[PDB]
Amino acid sequence: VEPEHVQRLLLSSREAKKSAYCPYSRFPVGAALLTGDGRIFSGCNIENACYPLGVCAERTAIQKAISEGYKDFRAIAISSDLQEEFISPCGACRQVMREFGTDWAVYMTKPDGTFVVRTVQELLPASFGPEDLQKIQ
Amino acid sequence: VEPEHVQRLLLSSREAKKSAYCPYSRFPVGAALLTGDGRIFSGCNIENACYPLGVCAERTAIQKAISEGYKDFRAIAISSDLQEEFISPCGACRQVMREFGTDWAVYMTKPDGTFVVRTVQELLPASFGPEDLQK
Amino acid sequence: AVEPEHVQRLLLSSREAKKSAYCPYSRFPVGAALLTGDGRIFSGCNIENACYPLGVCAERTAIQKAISEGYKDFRAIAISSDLQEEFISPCGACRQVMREFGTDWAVYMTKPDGTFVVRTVQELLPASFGPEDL
Amino acid sequence: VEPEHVQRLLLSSREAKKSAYCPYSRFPVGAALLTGDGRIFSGCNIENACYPLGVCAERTAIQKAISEGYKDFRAIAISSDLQEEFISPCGACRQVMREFGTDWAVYMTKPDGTFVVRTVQELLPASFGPEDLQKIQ
Ligand SMILES: Nc1ccn([C@@H]2O[C@H](CO)[C@@H](O)[C@H]2O)c(=O)n1
Ligand SMILES: Nc1ccn([C@@H]2O[C@H](CO)[C@@H](O)[C@H]2O)c(=O)n1
Ligand SMILES: Nc1ccn([C@@H]2O[C@H](CO)[C@@H](O)[C@H]2O)c(=O)n1
Ligand SMILES: O=c1ccn([C@@H]2O[C@H](CO)[C@@H](O)[C@H]2O)c(=O)[nH]1
Ligand SMILES: [N]
Ligand SMILES: [Zn+2]
Ligand SMILES: [Zn+2]
Ligand SMILES: [Zn+2]
Ligand SMILES: [Zn+2]
Repeated sequence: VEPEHVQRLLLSSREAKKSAYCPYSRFPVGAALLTGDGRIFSGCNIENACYPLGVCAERTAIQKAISEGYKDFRAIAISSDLQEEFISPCGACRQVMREFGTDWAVYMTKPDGTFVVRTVQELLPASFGPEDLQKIQ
Repeated sequence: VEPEHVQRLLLSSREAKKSAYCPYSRFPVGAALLTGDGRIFSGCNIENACYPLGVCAERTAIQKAISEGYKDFRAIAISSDLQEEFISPCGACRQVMREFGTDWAVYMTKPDGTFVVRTVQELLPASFGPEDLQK
Repeated sequence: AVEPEHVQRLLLSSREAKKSAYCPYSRFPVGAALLTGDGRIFSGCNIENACYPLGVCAERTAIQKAISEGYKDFRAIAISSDLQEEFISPCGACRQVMREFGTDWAVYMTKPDGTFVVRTVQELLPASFGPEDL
Repeated sequence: VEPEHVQRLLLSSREAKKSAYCPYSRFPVGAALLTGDGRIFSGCNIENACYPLGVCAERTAIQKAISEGYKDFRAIAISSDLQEEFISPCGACRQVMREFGTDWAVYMTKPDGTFVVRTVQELLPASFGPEDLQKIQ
């Protein structure tokens, strides 16, 4: 709850929420992805007049990192305005996370700084993945 | 669910796989959803030249059912040609399933008829859902 | 473009489909109905999700239903909404899905009073990316 | 010779193509987004074992810009390995672009550097947009 990298994750995630583009849901979400070498990529949800075309904070962050060449992820924290609920990643974000590993941490936070940690494997058990298309050889 | 419906659901899932439009991945998937009153709705994956625009069998089936006024689901079965492993729903499909409850059954099968069952809740722990947007 | 009879049936079907719309978040109901080459009709409605990006449009619900039942030859698709002074137009993602199955078919963008504007898929998605690209 | 900003866009778009994560299609795509103040944001397609969960280069680039506070877009260029055919944005990407304006440019290129430029409006006529969702009408 207080290791340096945890503090960094929570602060960045909380800060990233400020850039959210969510005029439809008015539900801002921020995310901060921590890579293996210590770099942090932030993200926020970006909605669309046509709801299906919006994107979640977690994926905004992951897509940013990958586009810049980072594919080794250590952890990701998520922030929202819900004070009485730990903000949890939707199934779609869990699947994208899984595309890059099942062994990394997801910090589901509350505005007060408290949080619950679960791995991608735990958040997406018996996961569909690269193996289904026989891509691991 | 009733073994009578279980079998009908499992076969419906495989038959649906025949209509799959998947020229890009060449990975056909079929699904069949059983509603509270016994009606079954099936679906298949439908790809698109631009990959993100494709849709999964599970959601094709769920969307079909909802469009007909059915939102009470008891179970959903999934089928593919993957021999080495039970076919499981991707995270996106799990989230759509969750929109309509966490206590129902998901049948992940193999081409030989064997399968494993898990509830939506077990497939999507600590899930985000409608409650997050209430109050 | 097709006969006023098929157009009317498409019209009534999309409006009727719109009644099943699951849209508690936007409270913006949308209905759609498409006509296959052999004259069959398949309809759909938008179906949203707590996580907005996982919702689906009425057009794609209709299209996906038809395909799942073996139909891939489409002649026309009609869209209906509750917008009074706006012809409801298909979003870009729906146009791309429509394109996957041809560019030479009609899209009927209607208003609640039955008035409409019809354009081909090609006209709604010019210089489109398609199966040929791959 | 092309205007300075056009050369930058074309080259950045071509470069972003290298970070493409596309093991399923093996069809790399790069994008470069030019903002009103001159900053360029790049993107690449990032696929998923479950095809529908992938993202296009154009949205990867647009999401990166927005996540950092940039919504004023001037132009975006797309690059691919398709030698004889200008790479055009899919319909989903055109809708995301439209969320932030219809009067800006889209540069559809080929590897040799030649291109066709159309506005978002021209690529997505009679578009559905934020306006259709305004409560007062
Ligand atoms: N022509 C379109 C445009 C929008 N929609 C649906 O309307 C809601 C708000 O974008 C979302 O539910 C979206 O899917 C639709 O079904 N068809
Ligand atoms: N953990 C999650 C959950 C939700 N969201 C975003 O919040 C809005 C409502 O679901 C939508 O904008 C949705 O994308 C998110 O970005 N990350
Ligand atoms: N102009 C476009 C067209 C396609 N793509 C990406 O290419 C792959 C096959 O459609 C998929 O990875 C798809 O996202 C893209 O990124 N931009
Ligand atoms: O949730 C699953 C996972 C994957 N697929 C489909 O399998 C193919 C491989 O990704 C795609 O067409 C994808 O939609 C399903 O239908 N359901
Ligand atoms: N699946
Ligand atoms: Zn998500
Ligand atoms: Zn799926
Ligand atoms: Zn649409
Ligand atoms: Zn695209």
